[PDB]
Amino acid sequence: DVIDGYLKVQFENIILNTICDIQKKTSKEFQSHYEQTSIHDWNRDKKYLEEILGQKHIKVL
Amino acid sequence: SELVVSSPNGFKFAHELSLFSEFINKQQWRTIIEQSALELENKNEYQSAIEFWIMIEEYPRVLEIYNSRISVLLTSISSERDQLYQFGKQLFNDYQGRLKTTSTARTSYLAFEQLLKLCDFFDLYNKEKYQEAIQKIENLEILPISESEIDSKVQDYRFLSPHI
Amino acid sequence: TFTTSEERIMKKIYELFEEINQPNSIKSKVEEISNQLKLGSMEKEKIKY
Amino acid sequence: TSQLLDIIKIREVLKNDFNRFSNEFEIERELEECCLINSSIQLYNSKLKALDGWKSFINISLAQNTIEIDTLDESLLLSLLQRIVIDFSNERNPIESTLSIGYTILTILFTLKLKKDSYQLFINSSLTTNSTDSNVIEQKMKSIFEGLLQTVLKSPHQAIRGISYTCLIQYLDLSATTPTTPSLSPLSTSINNVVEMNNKSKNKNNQDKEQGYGNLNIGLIISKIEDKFIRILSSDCNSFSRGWRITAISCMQSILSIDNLCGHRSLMFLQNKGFIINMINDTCSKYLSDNWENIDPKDLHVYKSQMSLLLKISQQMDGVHLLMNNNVIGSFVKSPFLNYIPTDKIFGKFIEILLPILQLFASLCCYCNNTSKNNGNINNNNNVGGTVLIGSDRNEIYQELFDFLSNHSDLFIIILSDQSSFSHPTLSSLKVLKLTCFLFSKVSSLFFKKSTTTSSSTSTTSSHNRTQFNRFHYCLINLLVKYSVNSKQIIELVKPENIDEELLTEKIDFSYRKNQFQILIKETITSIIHDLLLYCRKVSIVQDSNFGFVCFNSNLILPSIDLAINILVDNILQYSFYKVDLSQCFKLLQSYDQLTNYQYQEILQTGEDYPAFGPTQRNHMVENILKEKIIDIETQISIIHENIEILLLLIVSHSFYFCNSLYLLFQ
Amino acid sequence: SLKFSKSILSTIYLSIVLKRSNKINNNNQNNDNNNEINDNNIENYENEYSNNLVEQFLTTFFIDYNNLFIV
Repeated sequence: DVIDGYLKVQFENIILNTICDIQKKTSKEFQSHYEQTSIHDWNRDKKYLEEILGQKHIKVL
Repeated sequence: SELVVSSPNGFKFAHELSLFSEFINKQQWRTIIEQSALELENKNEYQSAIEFWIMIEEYPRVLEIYNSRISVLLTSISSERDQLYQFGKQLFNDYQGRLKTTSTARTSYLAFEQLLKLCDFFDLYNKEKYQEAIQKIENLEILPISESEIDSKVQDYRFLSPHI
Repeated sequence: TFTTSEERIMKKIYELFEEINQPNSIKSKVEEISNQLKLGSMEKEKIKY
Repeated sequence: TSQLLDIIKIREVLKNDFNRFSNEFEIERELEECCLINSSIQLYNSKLKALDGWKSFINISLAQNTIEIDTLDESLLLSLLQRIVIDFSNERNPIESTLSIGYTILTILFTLKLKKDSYQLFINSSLTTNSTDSNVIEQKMKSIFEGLLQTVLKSPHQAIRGISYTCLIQYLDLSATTPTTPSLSPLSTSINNVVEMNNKSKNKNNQDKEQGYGNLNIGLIISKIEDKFIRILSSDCNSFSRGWRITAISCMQSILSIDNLCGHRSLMFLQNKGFIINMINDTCSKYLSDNWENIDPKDLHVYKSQMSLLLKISQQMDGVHLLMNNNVIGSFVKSPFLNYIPTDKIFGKFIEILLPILQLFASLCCYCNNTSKNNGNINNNNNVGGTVLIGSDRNEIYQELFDFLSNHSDLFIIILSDQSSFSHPTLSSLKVLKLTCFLFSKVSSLFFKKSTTTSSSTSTTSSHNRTQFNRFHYCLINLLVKYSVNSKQIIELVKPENIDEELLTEKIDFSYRKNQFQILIKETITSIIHDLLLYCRKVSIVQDSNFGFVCFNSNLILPSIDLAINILVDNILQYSFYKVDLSQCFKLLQSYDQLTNYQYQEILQTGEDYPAFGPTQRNHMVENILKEKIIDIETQISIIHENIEILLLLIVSHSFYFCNSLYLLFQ
Repeated sequence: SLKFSKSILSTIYLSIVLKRSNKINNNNQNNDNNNEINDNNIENYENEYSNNLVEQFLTTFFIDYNNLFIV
């Protein structure tokens, strides 16, 4: 359940595409935020071990 | 505060830290209670956090927490709902003098004294006491009983709390 | 009349004309390198060992 | 129908009730008035005929591509668009006439996007060094935007606002600039030399002004109208029927991508109207209740657009705060849908509803990292109390996610075993798995703590928490087996679910041959392996650098350390490949006007249409495809370097753990 | 218009010359003193602005349009 009749469909196609564009756009933005987050988490969680290894290295001397 | 919130006597120990006044001045003591109360909210220990906020007389936050956890639980048939409801009936018996005075949180007290009647209404609905349940929601003033009340209650609703 | 392929190859004949003839063209650059040559500016000094 | 006055019936009744008139010259004048009114009604009807002819003539002269889009003059099209946007703002419109103008505005904006996304706009006015001509182009574009906003502010008519919302989206997609080129980092430059700091202000003080002025002109239009425009739009986002509700919600997403330039005011205005919590409650009750199987597919697009607006909010610092200040995780986690164990006849509709929730929950983890720049330059009392996320707030977000994953444990065990009785995996089950492994990597440190805190009380609960931990741990470790070893077979077994993914299954990648779908699968698998290795690192190496749980056993049941060594070698090989492939993509970008017609087919892949495109069009399309594919590759190069460092750390920590564990048997 | 053009250029030449003498003096005094709202910000702002202005003035002179040397 549901010239000018073809123009109706072309205007509806343009509205549907304009709605699809943003949902694809917001999704590539989300992918880029996800990947920058795990890169930031790694370099944060890495440095925390560099500082703890300093806090173990000295203790043998 | 890590010590006080990890203590299996935490509230009693936090009160005992008010006596050690030569080691902890009352400003440091109040802020040990502030940090301990927040680090009980961070645990979902809403009752423990409320008794800590009561220990420093911060009655706005007591009403803010209580209304927030009881609204999210209001209709639920759960042990936390009934345990928090009897705790709320104690806060109504003994603390209502202090709670009914504050300049801030006045609407939070009106909401507290509406939620403690809505819990009593759902208590009777969930126990088939429908004639007593009707009388609990009538004596709550939040609904119209006649057509002649509708534009009043459609205005009164705009001055409730966002927990009702 | 034109065909779409004739319109399109006539476009490519114009596109390849302009790159050769505009002020920043191939023709200009091949006179500047020629000017820098006349004016000695590429004859770097011959150090000997 | 159109009504005219019956001059015959009127003249007969006026001659029957003649008794009202001083003489017949008055009757014949009341008939003159009726003949004049009929003449102006006839002219009104023919002006409306002529608009309906003119609109259908123009939209057919565009929507068939019968005029070559390169040749279509933007100076003419913007002068037409600026003219007709004025009448599209007139409160004395016909509805029919204002709609006929609106659909013609829409086609002109769409044809201008189809020019931008094939050719550079306005080239004839960068070939003039006239600062006047670009000023005239902004003044036309601005006169269109301030006009489309007037049609929203004035119109009561749903479809006239709806068309203006589609036109405002296309206008903001037109005005947004293409990405700048990536700034290559010469990593070896470590020694002493002094001078070339100070000249670096100048050139950014230009390009940041020149991108700045257009975005500040849009911001200095929105920030005059704000309190009325976002108020009308947030009303329409809940007051409109189905299809136009989606258009208003898409318009709100496009505005929130720009609200940073106002200062997060549209976002703050939505909370100052309860719109965020009201849209959360509108979402959970209607799409995440027990009747989710019965959701109408026309309004499943209303769900997807509502979720894409929550996803657009969580892409901002203040937006993560405002989603937790409406209990987003806890208010989705209470909803009946998440308790449902999926069964085969319905699995696709379950994934369509679960995937946007897992995107939103992954998005809330992202911002919680920027705390590290507190250089105390004291001077000035600008008491703007913006909530820098505290040591509480990332643990709050991670606790609602821990107790989510741990109450819904059997659903997450069925997701994390990947015991796929579906005889092909799909890319959307991998979209869900990429998000699930990321959440367990984020929450991993609470998974260690809530399974190791031995209180002197209920031994019956601490054993249970540790039994859930052991279940999740063996699933996450067996995924690290399945997705590394069978990696290549999985890329050869996955099928597309959509025509979008079939169109990635025909298309080749010029860097790789594979199809583009076999790369999007593979880079989703890079993502699954990366946060599984971050989970393993956060579970193998504890605070104080004590050892945690064993991810790999000693041998050269858990898997053995051969697995970490083979994953390290394959990541070292992939890191060597992508650096040759990046060293091809930057060479292509350094010679694009000198590539072979075969290399232009290898990059563009536009079928038997490939002949049609002009050189300037192909060169612009390849120059932006090469920008995208350099950013895709430099991103995967980071993720795979960090895999190599995580794997070296995992191999060394396990080797050290076993060597100490053996030494403690010889005293 | 050609008078006004000569008078701009003669005044720009004079400001660049004075700025070149001040930059020599301040470049001595910014070695010598470093080895044993603030109005300072105004001189620094006018010093970058009166570089970038002269730079934009010369690009807008040299980067069809007849180069003013032709005219």
